[PDB]
Amino acid sequence: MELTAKPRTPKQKLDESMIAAVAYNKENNVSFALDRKAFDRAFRQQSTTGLFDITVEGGETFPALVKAVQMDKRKRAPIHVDFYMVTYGEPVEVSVPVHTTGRSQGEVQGGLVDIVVHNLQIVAPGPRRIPQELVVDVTKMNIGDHITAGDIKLPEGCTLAADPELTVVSVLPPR
Amino acid sequence: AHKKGVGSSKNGRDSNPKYLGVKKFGGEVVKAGNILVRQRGTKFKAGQGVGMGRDHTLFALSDGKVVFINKGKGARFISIEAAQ
Amino acid sequence: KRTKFRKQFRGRMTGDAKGGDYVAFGDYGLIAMEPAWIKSNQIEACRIVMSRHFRRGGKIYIRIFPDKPVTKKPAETRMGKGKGAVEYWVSVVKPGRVMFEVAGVTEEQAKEAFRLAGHKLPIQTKMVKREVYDEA
Amino acid sequence: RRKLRTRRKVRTTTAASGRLRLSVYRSSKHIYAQIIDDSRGQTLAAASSAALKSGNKTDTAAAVGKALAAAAAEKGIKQVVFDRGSYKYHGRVKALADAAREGG
Amino acid sequence: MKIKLVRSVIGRPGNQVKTVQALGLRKIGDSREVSDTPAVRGMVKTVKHLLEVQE
RNA sequence: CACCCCCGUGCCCAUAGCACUGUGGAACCACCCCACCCCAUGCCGAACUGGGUCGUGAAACACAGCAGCGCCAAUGAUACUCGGACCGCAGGGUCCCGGAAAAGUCGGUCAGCGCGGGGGUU
RNA sequence: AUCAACGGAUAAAAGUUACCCCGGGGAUAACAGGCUGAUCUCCCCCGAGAGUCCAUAUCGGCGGGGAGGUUUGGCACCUC
RNA sequence: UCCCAAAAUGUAACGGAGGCGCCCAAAGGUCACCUCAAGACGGUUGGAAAUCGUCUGUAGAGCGCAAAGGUAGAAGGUGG
RNA sequence: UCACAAGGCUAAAACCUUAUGAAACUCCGAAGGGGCACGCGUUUAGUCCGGGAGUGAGGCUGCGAGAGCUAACUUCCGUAGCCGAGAGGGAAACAACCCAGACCAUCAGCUAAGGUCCCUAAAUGAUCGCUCAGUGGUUAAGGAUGUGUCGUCGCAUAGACAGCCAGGAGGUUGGCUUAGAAGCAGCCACCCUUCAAAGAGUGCGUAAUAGCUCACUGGUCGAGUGACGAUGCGCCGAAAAUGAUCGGGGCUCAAGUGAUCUACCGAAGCUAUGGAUUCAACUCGCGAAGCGAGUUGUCUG
Ligand SMILES: [Mg+2]
Ligand SMILES: [Mg+2]
Ligand SMILES: [Mg+2]
Ligand SMILES: [Mg+2]
Ligand SMILES: [Mg+2]
Ligand SMILES: [Mg+2]
Ligand SMILES: [Mg+2]
Repeated sequence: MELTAKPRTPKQKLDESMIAAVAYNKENNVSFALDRKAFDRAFRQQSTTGLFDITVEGGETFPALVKAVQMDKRKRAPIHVDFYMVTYGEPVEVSVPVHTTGRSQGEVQGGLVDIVVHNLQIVAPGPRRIPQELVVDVTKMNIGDHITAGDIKLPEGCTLAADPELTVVSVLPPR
Repeated sequence: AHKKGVGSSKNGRDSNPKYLGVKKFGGEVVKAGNILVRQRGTKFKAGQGVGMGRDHTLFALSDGKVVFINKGKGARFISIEAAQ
Repeated sequence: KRTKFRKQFRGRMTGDAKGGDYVAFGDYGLIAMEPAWIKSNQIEACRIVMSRHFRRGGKIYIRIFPDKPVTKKPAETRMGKGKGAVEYWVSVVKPGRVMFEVAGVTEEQAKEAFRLAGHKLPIQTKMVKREVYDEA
Repeated sequence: RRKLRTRRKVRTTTAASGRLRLSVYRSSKHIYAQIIDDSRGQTLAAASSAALKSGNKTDTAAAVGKALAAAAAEKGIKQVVFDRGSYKYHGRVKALADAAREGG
Repeated sequence: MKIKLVRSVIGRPGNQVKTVQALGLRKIGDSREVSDTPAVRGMVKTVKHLLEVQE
């Protein structure tokens, strides 16, 4: 991913295939402007549980993880991106996509797997030690089975930012 | 005479003349007696050389210059920083 | 449909969607491209359309609710006062607002149930997917 | 409660009166009877009890008041405003008043 | 700053007609040399569209 | 304002607050102690109030740690909008020019500044 | 002092006119026209289901989009 | 009184809501003192609430009435 | 505070995660608006006393609202402009919209809004494009291998998508359901063998069978072929009463339409030349105001 300019007036970029950007940590919070097309092909893969380096037109390489995106309401199209500069040793709370594996023994009788929490906030993970997903096996589940947060296998060192009695995956009855 | 009702329900005339608000502002010269605020409760409370009438009206005790102190809503004060 | 407790009457004004995400609750959604007043009966019409298509289960999220009361002309006049409490309830929908979202159904199954529900609506709509995680 | 200090302390209308205020700490037995200036964040006179209590602890009543009244003239002070912290103006503090009310 | 009235005051809000009066312009074409001070610069910005401004 | 601490009292009244945790007793302050009176409880020295220690620092307080919660909060961007100019039969929308949020994120914080009196550097 | 018609005409006051009269009003209604098109008339989208079977040979729940100006109106613009 | 009312004041409709035509000899003056609603847990007639007790508690209560502003350093509650 | 969506949970109320709506909700909160001081800087009104009035039916448009059906050339407030009381150009015609405020004279000149085929003033201009419907010169839901241009998945000379010859299973008339239900009136599943390959199965069919073909496989050709979407211009949807038409003629051999660039036309606007008026200051007549003349500025719907 290759950035270009950085003015306060976005009039120059708006007409072209460019999206406004920002990257911060606590020591450097510079202005930015990258390619729409290039950002999309990459972001669609990465999201909050992935990172890429941004080399601004002057030879300055920095690693950054996406914090928040803001798209147009009338369009689907993103109009601005908030990148957060990575430390190397200790990060923040990250939203991880909760996924499902194997057909349930509850989905058979007339049930359906309801992923109540689409993205999970996880305390103390580790930078570049961020899991790109969060797979949860559901074969053990019958109709009326609620899988809480304090029942999920996290990958080494990671802790949970949400309550342990809070429903993440449930098998739902018919009608 | 009917068995229905006295005054007919579901109305929409009724309202009242009414006034209110600030009269003299931050950086105005005032003579003694000059009303600087008309209000309901104690939006603004009295300060230096500022009195408070029966109807919470804020008036000048002594001539000078109106000064507003905004501590953060509720803690609102009008004062007179005497010119001399 | 209608609301349980209230005030009786209202007004009218418009400008671009305030509180409508993309992917909350469901996997696929149905978004407005035009502003309108969604009648209680049009939502009910859309719901039944989707519910019938997805025979058993129940995974339809109606993110819009009719809360605005609209009025009427008894038959003639104007030589009287403000009118008709009980005409119809409405949901002020502005472009961007997710009206409906489905779960536990395929891309193809959802494509259709929304294509059907679209024909019952007084505005143009667009079918959507995931990649919106704003604030939770 | 703590509402009683703030109560009398609020009813002590600072600059309108023109006068200076007289504070008292008779919650303990080391009464601080201070003369405090309104505008400036200053304490002018004052008379304690820790520095030689005269055997007495509650009977030191007039002693601290007399000490104060005398210290007032040494500075010039003649106009005052007494502030009974939370102290129901009756014994210990009622004496200190008369002790100063007759000493100037 | 060289100012010239290129557009009519008719149909324009009161204040804008009042500003063109303060600038000393009475006819379309009326040109005049002008002061470079916040107040005089402000008047000229307030009727910017009715005037042809040089430098 | 030599310096440490304490008791009073300010300006400032959450970047000052809470929670959790630790230090301080016989200088100061707190409980404590007894009360027949002064004085007091629509009942009860609980509180006011009087006489006083000891005993303790439990409780309260003061001080110190800490970023779990509160509180504070950018940059960017958007919403909205003064003025200029348009689109649509309409609900409604766009462009140019300044102005400019709210929420959120980065992050910042267990304050700062006076006056007086008391006790310490054995 | 419900002088409450609340700046209060007298201390003191209801009806009726198709037997009617005068001064005016298109400042204002009935007819008609006009603008509008809720209502009215018609047409179109979708396809639940009816049709042995098969949505569309016929028919079209709930809903949606228009056209027309022949209805009942709205409004009160020329014409009293 | 609130809303309409376009962040000054003002602003219409047979627009949307709702009160007043009195009351209080203390519900006034002043000086003292007091501090609320609710919830959890524990208990006599009881037991959904009540009278009691501790723990949370800007106020979620009260203010003779309608609503709005205001208010616990009291405008709330009690006495001389 | 009131309303409200999905789940947790508990004996519902509360509380928790997610998600909202508000004229009479607000932890917040503009742009703007108003008071005052200053004029740091341009302008030319203001106030106070007194004489004479007229007017107290407004109208339209944009914007902000209510009423109304988010109708009306509707009604009622706020706000800005014009008409009223406004001529002149433009909008075919046309109070109001766009431009512009007419002191008088000229067979002078420049512009504005608008315009530049002919009616009819002035480019049948210049460049790159688009649209062949007379769209331009009646609206929509919905519909479409219409053409122009950017994009997102995929199968592909290890030989595709289409045509052509051959084949298309056996369990098994999958079970259930039923008067039957056998790939095809409706639930559950979509597991297995043989293999170059064949889904307990797409559309038609008879009363269930059969039938007739597709999903998948090979041979011969030989090259790009297909599905979502975006967006420009166009197509269908598109029926009204006396005779038809975009003002007409007529235009694509653009006189349509997006972007750019000059040039010209065009008013009572600005200008040239002359001339009159209003007020004002600057000269002089006259014993004094006051009024003459006289320039210069200024004014005159
Ligand atoms: Mg905040
Ligand atoms: Mg501007
Ligand atoms: Mg504007
Ligand atoms: Mg228009
Ligand atoms: Mg802007
Ligand atoms: Mg008629
Ligand atoms: Mg439409």
